[PDB]
Amino acid sequence: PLVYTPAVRGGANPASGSYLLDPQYVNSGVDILQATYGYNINGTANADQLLQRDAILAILEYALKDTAFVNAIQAVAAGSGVTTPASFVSACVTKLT
Amino acid sequence: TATGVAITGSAPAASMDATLPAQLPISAASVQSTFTLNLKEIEESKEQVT
Amino acid sequence: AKLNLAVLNNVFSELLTQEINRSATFLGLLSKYPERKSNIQWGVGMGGT
Repeated sequence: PLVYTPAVRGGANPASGSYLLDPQYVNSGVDILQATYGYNINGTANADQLLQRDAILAILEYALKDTAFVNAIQAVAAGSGVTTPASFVSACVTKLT
Repeated sequence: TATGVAITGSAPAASMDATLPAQLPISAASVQSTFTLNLKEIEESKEQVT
Repeated sequence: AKLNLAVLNNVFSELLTQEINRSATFLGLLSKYPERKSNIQWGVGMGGT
């Protein structure tokens, strides 16, 4: 149940294959991002890979620009068992289940 | 119609203009008049009228 | 006319009149350009010194 569209205005599904992320300002302050995003390069998809891509662009267009998601990912990094940041990414998974 | 489609997309639906007739009839009626003069009046009014 | 009653033909005059407004006025003065590239990238300068 999710109806995401690529959030740049006139560049939703490019024929070149290189969806260019618009630059956005990430700390709510001081840092620009300037990503791109290349489409299908090791196959196409198996109908799960249309849905995981549907949320990778959701966490990258709307979430890092947001000023309340970045505070909630800050409070995970202040947990008393979060070092060597492959345990950081596995501690927020237990939050997200 | 000229809609918007993606580059790697299929062709849109069909579209074509239209022309219409008018039919404007001319056979119903006839504006007419009658006056019915006599045969003595056309002769006597050639002298009685100045 | 009972003879010429069903042997009549319709002989439309050469008077087709166009009654639609297909005018691209604002497009006709925008100083068009070609662009064979993915997207135009220019740089705007704000300031802050």
